Amino acid sequence: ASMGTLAFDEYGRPFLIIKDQDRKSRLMGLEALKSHIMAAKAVANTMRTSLGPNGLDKMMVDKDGDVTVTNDGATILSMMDVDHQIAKLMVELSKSQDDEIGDGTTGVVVLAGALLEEAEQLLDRGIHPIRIADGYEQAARVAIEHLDKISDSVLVDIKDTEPLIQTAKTTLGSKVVNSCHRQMAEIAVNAVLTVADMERRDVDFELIKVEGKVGGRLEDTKLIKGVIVDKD
Amino acid sequence: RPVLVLSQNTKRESGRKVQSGNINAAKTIADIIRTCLGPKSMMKMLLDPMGGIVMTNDGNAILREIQVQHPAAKSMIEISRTQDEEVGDGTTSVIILAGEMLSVAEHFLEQQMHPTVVISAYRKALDDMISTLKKISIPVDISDSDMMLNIINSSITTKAISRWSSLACNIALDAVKMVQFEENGRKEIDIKKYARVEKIPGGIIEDSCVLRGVMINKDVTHPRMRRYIKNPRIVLLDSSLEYKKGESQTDIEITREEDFTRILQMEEEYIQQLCEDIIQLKPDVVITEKGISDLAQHYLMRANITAIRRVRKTDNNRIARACGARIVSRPEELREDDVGTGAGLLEIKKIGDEYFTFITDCKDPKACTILLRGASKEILSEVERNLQDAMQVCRNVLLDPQLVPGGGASEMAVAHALTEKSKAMTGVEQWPYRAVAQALEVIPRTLIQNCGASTIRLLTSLRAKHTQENCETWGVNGETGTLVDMKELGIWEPLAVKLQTYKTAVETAVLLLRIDDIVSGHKKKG
Amino acid sequence: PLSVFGDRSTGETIRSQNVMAAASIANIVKSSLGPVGLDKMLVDDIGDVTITNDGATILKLLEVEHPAAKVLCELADLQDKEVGDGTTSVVIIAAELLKNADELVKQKIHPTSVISGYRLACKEAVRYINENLIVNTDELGRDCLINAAKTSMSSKIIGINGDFFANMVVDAVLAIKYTDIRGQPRYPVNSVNILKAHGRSQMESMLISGYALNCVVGSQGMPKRIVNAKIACLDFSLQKTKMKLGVQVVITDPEKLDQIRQRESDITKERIQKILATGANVILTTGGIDDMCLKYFVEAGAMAVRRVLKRDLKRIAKASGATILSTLANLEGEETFEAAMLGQAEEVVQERICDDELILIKNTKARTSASIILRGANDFMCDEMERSLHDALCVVKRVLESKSVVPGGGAVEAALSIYLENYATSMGSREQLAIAEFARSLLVIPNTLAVNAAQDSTDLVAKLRAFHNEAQVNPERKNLKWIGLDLSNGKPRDNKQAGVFEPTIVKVKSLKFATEAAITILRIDDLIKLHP
Amino acid sequence: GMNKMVINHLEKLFVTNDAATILRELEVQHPAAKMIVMASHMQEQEVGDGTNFVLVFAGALLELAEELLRIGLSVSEVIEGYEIACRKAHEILPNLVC
Amino acid sequence: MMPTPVILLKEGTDSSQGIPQLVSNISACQVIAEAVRTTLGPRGMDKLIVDGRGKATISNDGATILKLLDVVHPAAKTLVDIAKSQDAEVGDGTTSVTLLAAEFLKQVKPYVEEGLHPQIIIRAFRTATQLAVNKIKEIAVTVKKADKVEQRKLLEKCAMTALSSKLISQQKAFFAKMVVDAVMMLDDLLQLKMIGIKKVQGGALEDSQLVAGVAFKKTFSYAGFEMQPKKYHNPKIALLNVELELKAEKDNAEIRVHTVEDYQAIVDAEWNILYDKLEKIHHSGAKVVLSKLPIGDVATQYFADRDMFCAGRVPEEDLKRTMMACGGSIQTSVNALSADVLGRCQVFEETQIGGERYNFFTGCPKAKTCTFILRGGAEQFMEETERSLHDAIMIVRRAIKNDSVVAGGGAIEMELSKYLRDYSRTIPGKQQLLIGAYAKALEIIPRQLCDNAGFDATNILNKLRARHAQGGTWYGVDINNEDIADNFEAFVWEPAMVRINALTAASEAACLIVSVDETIKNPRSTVD
Ligand SMILES: Nc1ncnc2c1ncn2[C@@H]1O[C@H](COP(=O)(O)OP(=O)(O)O)[C@@H](O)[C@H]1O
Ligand SMILES: Nc1ncnc2c1ncn2[C@@H]1O[C@H](COP(=O)(O)OP(=O)(O)O)[C@@H](O)[C@H]1O
Ligand SMILES: Nc1ncnc2c1ncn2[C@@H]1O[C@H](COP(=O)(O)OP(=O)(O)O)[C@@H](O)[C@H]1O
Ligand SMILES: [Mg+2]
Ligand SMILES: [Mg+2]
Ligand SMILES: [Mg+2]
Ligand SMILES: [Mg+2]
Ligand SMILES: [Mg+2]
Repeated sequence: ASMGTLAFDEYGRPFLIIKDQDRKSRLMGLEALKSHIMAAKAVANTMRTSLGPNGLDKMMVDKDGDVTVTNDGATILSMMDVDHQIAKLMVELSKSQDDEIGDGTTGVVVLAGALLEEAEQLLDRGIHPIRIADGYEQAARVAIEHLDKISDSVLVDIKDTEPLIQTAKTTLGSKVVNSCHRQMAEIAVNAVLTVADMERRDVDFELIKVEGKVGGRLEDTKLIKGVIVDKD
Repeated sequence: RPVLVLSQNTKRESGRKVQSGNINAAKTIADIIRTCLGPKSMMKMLLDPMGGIVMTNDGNAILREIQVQHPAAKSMIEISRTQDEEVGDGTTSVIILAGEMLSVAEHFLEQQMHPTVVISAYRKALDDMISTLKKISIPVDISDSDMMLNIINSSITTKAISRWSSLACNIALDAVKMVQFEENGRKEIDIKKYARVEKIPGGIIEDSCVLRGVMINKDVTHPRMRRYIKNPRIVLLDSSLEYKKGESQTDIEITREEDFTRILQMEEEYIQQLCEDIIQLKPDVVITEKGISDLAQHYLMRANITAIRRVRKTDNNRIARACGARIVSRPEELREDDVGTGAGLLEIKKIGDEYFTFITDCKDPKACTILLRGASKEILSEVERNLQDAMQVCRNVLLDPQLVPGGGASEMAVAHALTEKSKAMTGVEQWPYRAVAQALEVIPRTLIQNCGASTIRLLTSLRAKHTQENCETWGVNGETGTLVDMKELGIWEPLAVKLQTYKTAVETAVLLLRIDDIVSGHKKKG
Repeated sequence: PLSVFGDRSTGETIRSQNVMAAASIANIVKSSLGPVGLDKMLVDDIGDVTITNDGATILKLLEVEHPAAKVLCELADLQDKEVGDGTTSVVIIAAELLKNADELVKQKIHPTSVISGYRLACKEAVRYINENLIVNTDELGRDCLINAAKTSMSSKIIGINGDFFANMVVDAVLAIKYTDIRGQPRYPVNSVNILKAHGRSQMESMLISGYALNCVVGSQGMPKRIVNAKIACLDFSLQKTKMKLGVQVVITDPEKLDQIRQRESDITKERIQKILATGANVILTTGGIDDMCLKYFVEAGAMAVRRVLKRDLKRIAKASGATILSTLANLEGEETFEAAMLGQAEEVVQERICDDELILIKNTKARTSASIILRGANDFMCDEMERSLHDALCVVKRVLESKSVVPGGGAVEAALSIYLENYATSMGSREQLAIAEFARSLLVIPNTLAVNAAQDSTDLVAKLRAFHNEAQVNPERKNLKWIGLDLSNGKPRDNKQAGVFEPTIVKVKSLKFATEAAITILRIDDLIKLHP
Repeated sequence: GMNKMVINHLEKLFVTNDAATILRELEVQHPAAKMIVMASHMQEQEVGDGTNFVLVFAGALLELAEELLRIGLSVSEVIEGYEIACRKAHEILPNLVC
Repeated sequence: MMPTPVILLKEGTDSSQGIPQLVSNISACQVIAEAVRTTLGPRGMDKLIVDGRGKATISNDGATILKLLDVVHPAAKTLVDIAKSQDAEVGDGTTSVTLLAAEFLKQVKPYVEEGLHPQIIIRAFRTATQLAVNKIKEIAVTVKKADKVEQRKLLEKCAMTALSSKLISQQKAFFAKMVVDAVMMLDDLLQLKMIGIKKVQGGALEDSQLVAGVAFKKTFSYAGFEMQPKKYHNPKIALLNVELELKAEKDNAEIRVHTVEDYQAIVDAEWNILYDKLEKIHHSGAKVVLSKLPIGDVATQYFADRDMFCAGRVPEEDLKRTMMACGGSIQTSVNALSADVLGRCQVFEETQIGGERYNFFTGCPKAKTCTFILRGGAEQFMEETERSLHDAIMIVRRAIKNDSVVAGGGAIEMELSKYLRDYSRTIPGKQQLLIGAYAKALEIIPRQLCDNAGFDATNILNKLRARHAQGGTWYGVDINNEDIADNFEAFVWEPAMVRINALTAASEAACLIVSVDETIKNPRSTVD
């Protein structure tokens, strides 16, 4: 069940097929799926405590001893030193969510963990995993259609930023800057609205410079309609 | 953690490789001693792992001193030992014959012939070999001592003792003749037990003789006893002549002051009673396999009796056979018939720096000793081996009075007979038949090679001679390398030796041809 | 998850591993089957050499660490113990059954169906053998026993010499026949002593019309030949008498010490005289004899043998009519030996066999015994000759006990394969496939026989199958059931006419045992191997 | 003939029944076998086919030479006989052209 | 054996010959086939292989799995080689070739164990394979109408069948439509380098798009790039191979002056050379400037001042695709920038795609190239999507070459097995057994399909055999309904050349494996 196959032939003469076959490992069939589901469940259960306004940060320490206290799911999984391949798949999923959207990088991991956890008990009852995947795809289509149905539209005009401010506040609610919550949402909305092509076109993040400097207070963070240069 | 259906140290080899390896191993064993055959053979030096030196040209000794790893070589060694034990001669011949038959069998195995066919052909060949050997034999009058001496000579012309031919022949013949014994309607010779060979380094080989009695490396227990008795009456014993503890636990308890002295006096009285019982038969010599007490020695010297102690059981049996005595264990049951009368002289004399006891004038002795005097221990060991071969040949002739021409004449005659017989089979096994028949030519070929003459010319001439009608006794002269009639040269061999050699060689070839798998390395699992 | 300190294999992996192990064991001995089989040479890593063809011996000498291979090895051992022949065939059949059953399982056939099919096929094969493929030995006579012995000794070192060895085996077996209660003639093989001594060729092997002892007389003074022997068998040592553990000698008056010491040996002297006063000539004892009693026997001119093996002594006593006497004590409390307790023989000698000596008890009375002295070229040859001779003796015993024999040379397997292939179509839906695969597996024996001869195995087996199909289809061609394989010419041949017979019990027991082993191994689907 | 899988010292597969290729990919160490291989390669260079013939004929000649040496003939006589027979064979060969 | 004081071959040489080594070779082939056994069919499962460096490759492609496996068995390497051969010549069926070869060897293993001469087996395989290929060519369905709608539908169905075994099988209709469109708009040689495959992390599979033009990633813009307009409505594209930056005039050039006016003149001359190149580019009327060589900051600012767009260090393949789509010519010199050598596209735009910026050239009416932009959640996700799309593209190209289709799902092989059994029932009988074994081996694919789907393979095989015997050429395994169906009517279509090449390669591999009798393995050199 492990290490692959080992017979050394029925005639006693050596029977070697793959280089270093005695040093390699092999998992097959249902127990491989169970191991993968267990690893993904572990990752998702680790991440799920940092979900929502009452989420708790994770204190990440890299190989050099530098400390990164953070709540972002993609950052946490990126700095996590994993060796399991399914954990790497979880990390890549978080990175994908961060790149495409930028928010919800923790919800994807919890959702994937829940889906695999349910698929475990489905597999225990003798359902082919491809059937589970097909059912998941069907239900995902239904859920996406329902989201489109129950969705609501907001105005993205520059003369009324209240819905935009509310959305930014909701995004920031789970972060440590919730003390300066409204100011942070205000500056983020103004920054995006200032540098953007109004015909629903792209927003060039290269035109937004995020600069940090120690000292002062967190409330001193401000949006500057210009450039702050590190020179004199 | 490998699966390991078989053990890790188990190795398997199979196929043509196994057969080729077995046949090559047999050929190598043959080549070791190929040159040690014939009158012109050369001796070999064998270094004993214990530090000794064995210098010989006997085939069995050479093969016995060699350690080998290939199991086919072990089989060949066992074949040599079997031939030596069964008849005592023809060891080199049987080894060479087995090697040659295995070679000619490999010839067919290389082609698409199954080994069973070769084995069946070999067995048919062996049957015809036996038939022809019995056919070409001649009878022998065992009464004629000259013919027996000639046979022993022909046996020992190829050994280092051949320089002293008449002496060795007479020694062997006399020893066998006076060890021959018959009782209760059963006849026996028993060269192994009686007819002891005792070698004393020094002197000259011409002084070697077989005594009409036995000789042991023993001396009188007390110097006052006579060392030269004319017509002794010998009494043999096993039990010690000394006070001994009983079998059961026999603790004593002494409370009276005079019991200790009494007990010691009873010990002395017991010794005196045993000695008196022995003396009652009026003997002159007392031999014991165990100790003799000093007080017993005194009591025996009081009666003028020579006493020898701590004699080996084999030596004591030999003495009993020689002097017509019977070993007894309880002196109180000693009878007149047990007293050994028949020894005509007993003499203890010094040889070199050591005493030797001689009982050497027995009338009609059924046991004997052979006193070998020579240059050193190795020379005497080789002389003993040659004389053992001579005695074995003499015994074989005495049991079976058939003779067979030597010098390779019998080999060529049998080969020609089998070749002529093979012309009528017209089957598929005729070829192995003819091959194993012509494999017998390795004996005359080896004789010619050792002699140094041209092999091809002499074998061609010999085959042409044997193609005639009355030429079964034509062989190869071992010295001049010429074709001579063996009824003129006089070299003859016992039929038993030839039969045993042929049988053993053919059967070895059959046994080794039968194997095609080798597995090794497994545990003993005793 | 499990946290078991060991390795685990599950599913197709363990099944294929077991099949591989069984196939390796079968391939080890597959080359030593049939008349064109060849022996092997085993080296025991200390120089010991064993040359053999017997499957059981090869499998016992080999050290094996895979338990399925161990199952096959013990299968061979069981077949040897219960039958004595067919030890290689049962192993090969079991391995082929396992191979084909595993193929069926890999085809998603449930192993329970395969096991049920195998059970049905084995039952039907035994029934068909008993109903159609048996030949009674009543209408054949001694020729049947001779042919069975010759067939058994084929593929052995004594195969070519069957014309002589079969006569020897049959005479030895018939010489020990005894009838018990219920009037059942039973033949106690292993009562034939087999002695090995190198020397002359195989033709000089001797069949003793009596018993042969691997012992010599204890003293050179005793005679080595007695004409009218009166054998006395004893089970107690004849030595100086020593008191038991609970008895201790304590001396207060010294005058009694000499009497004590004298009586210590006078007791044994009196026992010897009591035994000898009845006219005894030969005395055999399992215990030892010291020099004093040896001289007592010497003076009387009587042969005395010590350290005789207990089984040899029992056989000698039974054959000669003597009685084992562990002690001399009658029911009157006295110590006596009566002449009625003595066996008799027509001659007892000490012959010389290749520089050694052994005692021959020739022509015992009140029962006939037998022993065989095997003469070979060396020790290995004699050992293999003994093994082959034992196989032949067991085969003759089976034939004489159960008077049914079956044609050899693969005839039974071919007939069974045809019959089972036809019969499977009337049973089940998947056990049908199992029975078909059982029938196909039964054909490994003729295939191996043909292959060992370097013959065209495919065409020869096809011709055999065609002959047996014609026999089973045409009611008037039933005489073709006996067509087997003639390996000398590589052609089908009427083996019953050719005299290639063998006991029915061999095939029946081999089939049953192979089915059991295949069912046992096929049941496994998971292996846990704890670390030592 | 049956193809042979030959793996040289560099894990380069050579499945072929060409005698010259098999010899080239075999690490022959014995000097006499080396000379036989060199003769085979010379035949391959000169003609292009017949290398296996070269090995078979040379091997048969050498085994029969060993037989002749064993029965008694000297090396020189065997060599002279082989040379004479080779000359006779070369003389005969043109007459066998079909 | 014996030590042989001077040994023939080098010490350590391993030799194996006879039946046992052939049986071992067959067993090794079985082991290799087992590695890709479960990857076959719509119910097939992927395999994950990790190299020594730690990178993980997740694939359903048989050739990829075999390549990632580091096989060193001499006989087992033949199956990897035939998988590569099938991938190269056809592009699909790399699992079928290995399964068929292993099944051939397994079927003939019992006969090999009986000592049957391998030449007979080889001849039987050759005869059976020739007959099977002829039958495939004979019964393959082709339509001699050259109807555009029918041809498009056939290509779409073949692409869907080639796609309904991979992780993108849920969007198989979508991706089949894309692949068919791309191959049809390829011009005449169907060069694979003319179909760009861009993988961008993030986004659903349905977010993947096919560009009717060319698209490539942003290439290391310099300062002043963000001032260039990022959308044009009818740009003219200048495809250049020119380094537009101040630099040494030549590597071995060396300037010698002895006067300050000459120094200033040399400096102004370098500047004037650069500005002359830039003015020549600008006066051509082009608005988008693409170069294979670096474009400096000075040139970037110069183009920004003119409302122009520049992008240096464009990969060569991307410039070739841009040339084939917009329709210009790559110029190593700017001295003759005429309207002939200028590309033209309807719309150029730079847009963000999942944290990356891409340049889009759309609206090309006579484009001979495409650009697949694939979205997904992981690097291996996009890699396997690309592999599946490559399989589909190769199938569509081959179907473009010849529209000869055979129904899949094991129907073609069941028909071939029936035909071969019928043929074998009418020959002497030594070859009959081997041809029957070949026909039985041709049943591995439907059996493997049923086994992977979790069916009962025996019942489906019996039903298929009965159906083919009583009539019906295109009845195969119906995975969804756990039954059999007319797979031709279910649009389970396969180009005939796929099965033809599969049978040819499997037969050749089996013949080569059987033909070998001895394996010789020389000792390693420089083990280090
Ligand atoms: N004078 C002789 N001339 C020729 N041949 C002889 C002579 N004496 C002995 N032989 C041959 O030499 C052989 C004896 O060789 P030997 O060394 O005794 O070998 P082994 O010890 O094995 O018998 C015999 O076969 C015999 O025929
Ligand atoms: N003379 C013969 N001709 C053909 N077949 C034979 C002959 N003698 C024996 N056989 C067959 O050879 C098979 C193998 O026997 P063998 O392997 O020697 O016995 P075991 O199985 O006890 O080792 C037996 O099944 C027998 O039927
Ligand atoms: N819809 C389908 N229904 C049944 N079988 C299918 C279907 N689509 C593909 N197949 C089968 O899948 C087999 C090939 O498996 P796949 O993994 O797609 O390609 P490859 O042969 O390259 O592994 C083909 O023999 C085909 O018959
Ligand atoms: Mg959030
Ligand atoms: Mg001699
Ligand atoms: Mg048997
Ligand atoms: Mg050629
Ligand atoms: Mg495919």
